[PDB]
Amino acid sequence: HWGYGKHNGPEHWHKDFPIAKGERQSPVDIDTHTAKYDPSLKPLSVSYDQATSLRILNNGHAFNVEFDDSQDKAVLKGGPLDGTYRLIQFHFHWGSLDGQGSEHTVDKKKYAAELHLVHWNTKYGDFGKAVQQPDGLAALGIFLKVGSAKPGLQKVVDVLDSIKTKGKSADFTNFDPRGLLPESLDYWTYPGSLTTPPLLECVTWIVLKEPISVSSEQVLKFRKLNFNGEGEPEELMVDNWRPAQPLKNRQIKASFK
Ligand SMILES: [Zn+2]
Repeated sequence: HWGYGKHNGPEHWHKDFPIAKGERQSPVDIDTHTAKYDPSLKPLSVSYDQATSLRILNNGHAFNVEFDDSQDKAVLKGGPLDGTYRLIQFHFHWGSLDGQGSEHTVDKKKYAAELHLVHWNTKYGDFGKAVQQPDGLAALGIFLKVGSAKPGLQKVVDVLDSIKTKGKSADFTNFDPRGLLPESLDYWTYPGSLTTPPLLECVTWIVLKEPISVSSEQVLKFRKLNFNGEGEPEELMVDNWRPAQPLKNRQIKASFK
């Protein structure tokens, strides 16, 4: 099935998921000189104070930190969004080396990694229903560069040893995702898709301009994870990113001047 390997990687996905060649696929390159400031964007609201993390799972293509989304706790609203979007999980994409790993690019620059906080529109009742709607999901994307350590990431990095292989999970309660945000909430936004199969075109992307810094030691530990299951030939979980897709008939809007 699909993956990031030599023979099942992003260039192959269209065979099982024809929408891979669709009109609003993600990620994209953000051309900073062409993105236009949009005065109509309302302020972004990230309300994570009541966030309830539950578990961390290696799903064979990334690790997801999963949240309790049975009630309105951690929510994203404002910005380009109408209504309320509930946090369900976050995960990362990263490279084999610091010079690649992000999905979105900025003037073709690739960051070492990219964090995705995934939220679904409560007007559709559940995540499964939401992904079938053009405005079903809101994904907050945050770039990672290598430099100083990110204290708020360390609890994540330290549990990775316990979920090395596909299908392993671990209890992961009381994790505060506010510790992963940069100082500024300046952002770019555009209509897009899931970046993994089924690649559904249901996502409003909100990509923050300010990267967070993580340490070499921290990202090194991401790269010790495995795509494979327990006991199988070791394939390091690295370069689990989809490259930039054609922008087509879309405009990227900036929240800032
Ligand atoms: Zn992602």
